[PDB]
Amino acid sequence: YDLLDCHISICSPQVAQLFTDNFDYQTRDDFVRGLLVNNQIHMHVTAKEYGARVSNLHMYSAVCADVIRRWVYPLTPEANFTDSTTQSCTHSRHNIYRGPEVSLGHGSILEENVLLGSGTVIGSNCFITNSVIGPGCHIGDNVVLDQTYLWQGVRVAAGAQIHQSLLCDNAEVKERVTLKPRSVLTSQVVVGPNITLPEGSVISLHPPDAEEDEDDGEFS
Amino acid sequence: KELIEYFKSQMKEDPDMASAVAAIRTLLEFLKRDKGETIQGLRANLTSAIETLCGVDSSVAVSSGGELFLRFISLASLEYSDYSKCKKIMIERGELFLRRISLSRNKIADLCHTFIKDGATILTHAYSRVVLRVLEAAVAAKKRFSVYVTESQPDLSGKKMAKALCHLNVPVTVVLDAAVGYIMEKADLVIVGAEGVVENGGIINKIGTNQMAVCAKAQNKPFYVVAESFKFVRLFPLNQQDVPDKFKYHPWVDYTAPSLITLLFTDLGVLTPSAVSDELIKLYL
Repeated sequence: YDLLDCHISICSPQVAQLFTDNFDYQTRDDFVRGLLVNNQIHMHVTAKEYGARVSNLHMYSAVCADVIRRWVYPLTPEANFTDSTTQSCTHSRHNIYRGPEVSLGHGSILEENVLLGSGTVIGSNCFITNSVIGPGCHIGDNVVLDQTYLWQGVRVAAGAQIHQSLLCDNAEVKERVTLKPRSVLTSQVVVGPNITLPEGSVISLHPPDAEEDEDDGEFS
Repeated sequence: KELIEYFKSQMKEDPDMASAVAAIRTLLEFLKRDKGETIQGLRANLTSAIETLCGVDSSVAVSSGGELFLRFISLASLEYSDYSKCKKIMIERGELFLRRISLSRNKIADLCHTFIKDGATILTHAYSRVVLRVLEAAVAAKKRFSVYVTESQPDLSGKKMAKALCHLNVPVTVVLDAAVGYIMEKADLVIVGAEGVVENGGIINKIGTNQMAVCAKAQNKPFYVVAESFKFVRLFPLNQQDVPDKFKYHPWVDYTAPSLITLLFTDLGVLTPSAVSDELIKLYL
C-alpha cells in the first residue's frame, strides 16, 4: 500500500506499437490496465530519493515544502543550475536563503525555511515561516505569511494577516486582508480593506468559473 | 618643542583621524624644514629627538609609530650620487607610506565587515576609530544584528560610541562596565579595537579588555581584535607589571594575555596568534 504513481515511464517503441493497436487508448492508465487482460511489466521501488508530480495545487505546496527543507539534494536551488544572476541567494541557519537586494527590516524576524528573490523590498516586524517569497516583492509591517506563494511583481500592504495562500503574478492586496487556508489569487487581483475573506475563493479574470469578473474581487 | 604646537594643531584641527597618524603627518610635513643639509645627524638623531619630544603625551601608539616610520624611511633613503635628491627632494616614499596607511582603514573596512554573523549580538568596547568604519561597511551591506557598548570607565566613553553610531540609524544600548559578565552569555562573539598590538599576540588598549577575553574563554566564545599597520610595538609583557610606566598612564591603557584571543585582523591581513610574531618581524628587517 506504500507507493505513489508519478509517470517516469522508461519504455521502448514496442509500447508505440501497443498504442497503435488500441486507438481508444489515451493515457498511461489504460496502457497498464490493458496489460492486465491476458507485453509484460515490472515496477522498481527504491529507498533513496523523492520523485513525484503535481497537476493540483495541494501536493504542489507539499513538494515546495520538500524542496526548501531539501528532500531533493543533490538538486538544491542555491547551486543555481539555471543560468542568470537573478536567483543569487545563499544559505544561512535553518535552511533559509537570502537573494540579492535583500533589505530585511529592523526586528523583522524570518525564522524557518524560506527564500526571497530579486527586488524583494522587505519591511520591518514581519514573521514568515515554511513558505516562499519570490522576486518582485514589497512588504509593509507585521505582514505575516505562512506557507504562501508570492510570485513575480506582487505587492502587499501592512498588517495583511494571511495564512496558507497561493498567489500569482503582479497582484495587489490592501490593509487588514485577513485570509484563510486553501484559496488562490491570480493575475492582477486588487482587494481593498477589511475583507476577512473565507476559506476557498478562486479569484481571477474569468466570469463563469472563477469567482470574480474582469474588475476587482470585492463586489461586481 | 618648537613644532609640538603643530602636533597640537594636528590633533585638534581634524579630530577624525588617529593620534599617531597626526604625528606622522606633522613631522613629514616638517621635512620642508630649516635645511640641516645632512643625512646622518638630521635623519637619525634629529628625528630621534623629535620622537622623544612628541612622546611626552600618554600615548603608546605614537612613539611606536614614529619608530615605525623611521623604519619605513630606513628602507632606501639611499646615498644616491649627490646631496640634492637623497630624501629632502625624493621625499615621496614617505608620502606613499602615508597614503597607503591612510587607505589602510578603507581596506580593513573592505575586508572585515563580511565576517559578522547576522543574528548574534556583539558587544563592543569603547570608541575606536576602526570599529566605526567596519560597522559602517557592514550595515552598508544590509545586515541585521544588535550591538552593545561598555562604558570603559575612568570616564564615560561608551556613550561616545553611542553618539558615534546613532547618527546613522543603527540600534545600540550602553551597558554597565563591571557588569559585562551578565551580558557575556547574551553576546556570542566580541570585537574590540586597539591602542596597539604586542609581539606575543595580545593587545594593548584601554582597560576593559582582559576581563572580556577571560569571560570569552569561560563562555568558550570567540574573542576578536582589530588593529592597523600603525599600531605595532616591540613590548613584551608576562604579567601586567612590565608594560613601561610611561606607557601605563590605575592604568589608562592595558594589556590582555596573548593567546586567549581567537583571531586577529591587521593591514597585513587576517592572521593567527603566532603569525603575529613573524609578520611583525617582516617589518624592520
